[PDB]
Amino acid sequence: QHILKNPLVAQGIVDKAQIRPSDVVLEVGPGTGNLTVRILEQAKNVVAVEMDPRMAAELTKRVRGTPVEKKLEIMLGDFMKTELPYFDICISNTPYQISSPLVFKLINQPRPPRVSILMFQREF
Amino acid sequence: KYTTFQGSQNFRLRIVLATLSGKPIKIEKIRSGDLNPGLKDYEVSFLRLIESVTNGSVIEISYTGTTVIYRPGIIVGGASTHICPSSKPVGYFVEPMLYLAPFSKKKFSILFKGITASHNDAGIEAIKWGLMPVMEKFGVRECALHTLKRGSPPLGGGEVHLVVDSLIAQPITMHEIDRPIISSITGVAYSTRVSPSLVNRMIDGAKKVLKNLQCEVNITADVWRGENSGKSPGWGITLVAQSKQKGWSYFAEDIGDAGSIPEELGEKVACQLLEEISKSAAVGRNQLPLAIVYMVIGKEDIGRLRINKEQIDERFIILLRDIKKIFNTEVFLKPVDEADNEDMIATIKGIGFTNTSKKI
Amino acid sequence: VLKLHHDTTLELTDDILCVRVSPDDRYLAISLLDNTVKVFFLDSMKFYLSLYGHKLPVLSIDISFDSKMIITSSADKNIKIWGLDFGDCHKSLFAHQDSIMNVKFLPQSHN
Repeated sequence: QHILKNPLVAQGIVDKAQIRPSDVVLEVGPGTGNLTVRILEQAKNVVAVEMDPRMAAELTKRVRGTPVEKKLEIMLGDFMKTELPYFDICISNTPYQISSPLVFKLINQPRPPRVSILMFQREF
Repeated sequence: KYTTFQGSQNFRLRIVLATLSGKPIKIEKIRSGDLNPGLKDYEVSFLRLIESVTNGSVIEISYTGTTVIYRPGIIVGGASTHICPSSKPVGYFVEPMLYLAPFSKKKFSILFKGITASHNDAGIEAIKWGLMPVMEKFGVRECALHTLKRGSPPLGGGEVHLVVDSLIAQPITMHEIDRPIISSITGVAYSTRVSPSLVNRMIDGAKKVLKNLQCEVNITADVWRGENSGKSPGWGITLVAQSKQKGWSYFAEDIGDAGSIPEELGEKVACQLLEEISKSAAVGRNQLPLAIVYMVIGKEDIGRLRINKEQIDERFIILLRDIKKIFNTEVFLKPVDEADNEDMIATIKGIGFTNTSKKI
Repeated sequence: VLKLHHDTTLELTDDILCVRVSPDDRYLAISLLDNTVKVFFLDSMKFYLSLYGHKLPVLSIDISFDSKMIITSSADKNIKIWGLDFGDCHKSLFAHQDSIMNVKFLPQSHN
């Protein structure tokens, strides 16, 4: 698990997602919650999908006691095996290896997300 | 005390045009044929607003309340908070400030508290998407209007924050001799203390009426709940057609009634939008007195503006008869050469106007 | 006149529980299987109103003699007193541990 040492980059991904205040955002691979906290301030709901129970516990702790805590839902486990709710937009920061199955899961999701902004490898 | 106007008509307009000119006025016989003759409460409350932004202005009210004397001082401004009385909305108080907004000694950071919408006067959405765009075209760049708390009648409790930072020497000389082509229709639907479903219902009605027109139609769905929503429930929609190339916006608005159908009101305002556009040329009928003034108090030069005869009503002439009694500026009107419509070009030599108050 | 026939039917999507008409003959409230109360205009059935947030279906609906307050008691252990003017509530009220079947009013005042 790696972290984005660039704090002036997450902002550009969030911009390209073109958030509406009514949006439900699916965040897959929230990590330490660097993007999550920013997404919560701009969207109606953030459904964060995380495999690691340690990261999920830390993510709950990071938003704890903040005014936007109640707009976070954390779905724990493998996103591939997750029945995904409705979401308007998606942001991804999950491992590159999943990226391949994950794209076709997003495409085949019943009602497809209007837009998605995903971090992959240079070749993929 | 040298220019005299009769009647309470366009009362906040006549204080503005005396203030920019610096020509003293005396408005007598205000509502003299009434069981409660004289000024109202808010017209007195508005005279407290001009005093707070201008140092040196002398305001005198006779003890019958029908005669108001006003020798204007220079626009100082600064930052202050005005309390708006519950008769008229906060937006109504905001409109006169916009005319004197680019000319103050300091920045206007004026905090308004009160009811934030009504049937007659301008909502917050209408001022932001209608009055502000016109200001930007002239040359008022860093101008804004923030919403802190939104109110609704009859209790209100809402707050807007007028912040104007561009302090320019004159409005630039505008030339708009072309009817702007509408690119997109954008409207904002708001609601306080009520069901989120009603806002969705309002959007459905507006889209159905506008489905025939071929253009991108996006209505922002804004829902307010909690203390920020306001003391009394209510809702409203404001729709804005806009042209990207010339930055020209046309709008129409209304609020919800005591028992109104939200399908009807979403359908009504979109009809009132297209009815406004059908009478329009390069402005709206409610954006035209903001732009007529800015050609007058623009610098010593001919401006041009393509306007339509449907805009020209009884109300439009009383605007041009308040300017001639103050600034003595005839507004020349020439026909256009397009034989399909009755547009006329309003050409004005601007009176040479400056900033008395801005420091160098 | 004494026999019964129908004027109209209302095609809905849920398991209807209580329907009450206003004594002012203006408002017709309807409970559904969802956590929803639909109040209809009497004369032309225009869908005046909808309510949310109850989590369990409404077991009895009241409105006042003068159509000012709605009470929609449901099996979710609480009473949510809706103001009839603007479709908001004035106050929700947790009471009656098990589930609340029937609520009725006094015609004199709001008690």
